[PDB]
Amino acid sequence: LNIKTMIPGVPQIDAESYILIDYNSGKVLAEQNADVRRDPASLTKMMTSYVIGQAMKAGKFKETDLVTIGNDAWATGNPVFKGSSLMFLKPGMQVPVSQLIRGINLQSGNDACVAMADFAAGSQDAFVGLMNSYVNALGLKNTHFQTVHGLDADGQYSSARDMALIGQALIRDVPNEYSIYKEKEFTFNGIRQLNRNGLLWDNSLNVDGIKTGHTDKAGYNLVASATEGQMRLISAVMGGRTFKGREAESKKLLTWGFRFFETVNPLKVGKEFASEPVWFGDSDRASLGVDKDVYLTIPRGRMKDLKASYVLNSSELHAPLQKNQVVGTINFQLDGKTIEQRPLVVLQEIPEGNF
Ligand SMILES: *C(=O)[C@H]([C@@H](C)O)[C@H]1CC(SCCNC=N)=C(C(=O)O)N1
Repeated sequence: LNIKTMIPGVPQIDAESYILIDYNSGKVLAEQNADVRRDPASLTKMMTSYVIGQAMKAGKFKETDLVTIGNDAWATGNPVFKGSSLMFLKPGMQVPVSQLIRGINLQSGNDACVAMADFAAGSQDAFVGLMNSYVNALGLKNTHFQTVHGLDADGQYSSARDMALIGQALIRDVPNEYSIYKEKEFTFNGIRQLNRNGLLWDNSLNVDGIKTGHTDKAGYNLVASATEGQMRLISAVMGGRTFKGREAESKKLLTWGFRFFETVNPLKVGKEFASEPVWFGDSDRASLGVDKDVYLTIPRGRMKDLKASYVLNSSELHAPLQKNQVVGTINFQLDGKTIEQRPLVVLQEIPEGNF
């Protein structure tokens, strides 16, 4: 019992805040100061990429389309860019979207962000409006953007939790955009540029994202995501305190998560979990399940011990029953205790009887 019910100790993490979540279940595996508002620095570009990804998903433009660079995206024409990561765009260049988005995602090019913001939304301010609209849509409680890149934004902030949630949204909602993050290099204007995410080259993990950020003000920041088998984790580490820990602290969290936790998928949408009699219907019985795939994160090795059962909201089911009508709750249990609950819904509509 003692070894089965063990709660693992969390490694010490040399950073101001962090969080470790499961991508599929959303379970928070470990956290410290995860809601404290901090300078996001280049992590802001995750939201820039999310907006671009949404626009591309919507067919607003495609990767082959040429963007004509304007004055505001001219790297050496705007001292706000001094000492920052740049693609080195000049006005009059005609650059494919594919190249600009790799400038953003791999190189953290601040100039590329401006070029894409104007192309996608007409102005930087309108683009930032979109970024903040998605902050609202994603339910983020501790995030606000002022810039398309992270620079020159005194009232901009995010948090470890919110940055992990933006990472989750990238992978979930804009998978074609997310797929770019694992690319180790791209070439622009005859120069090869390497992805800044050093973890991509760590053989011991399968890291395929997401974004790094450093300013002297924000410290060292990293949102990472890695997979092992069925399982995908996302870590966000903000205000990393040393150069030597910039990838090491995140690696500590990810490796710890895979060692102690596992993700299970006990039920898919549309598959019967339970059946109940129904009154007044065109069928004698209601087929019951979920309207969203169930993922649970549990201690590693406890999968065989997982039990499921359900409760019903009402004594009797009466037709008409709508598809996806909520009629109860599924309880998932370990060691006799409910650890997770999901809504139990009608899978196939049952109208009133017609004879
Ligand atoms: C993001 O956090 C900044 C961006 C706002 O400029 C970039 C800069 C760097 S490293 C320094 C590059 N400048 C210099 N020659 C990073 C990084 O994550 O390493 N992010």
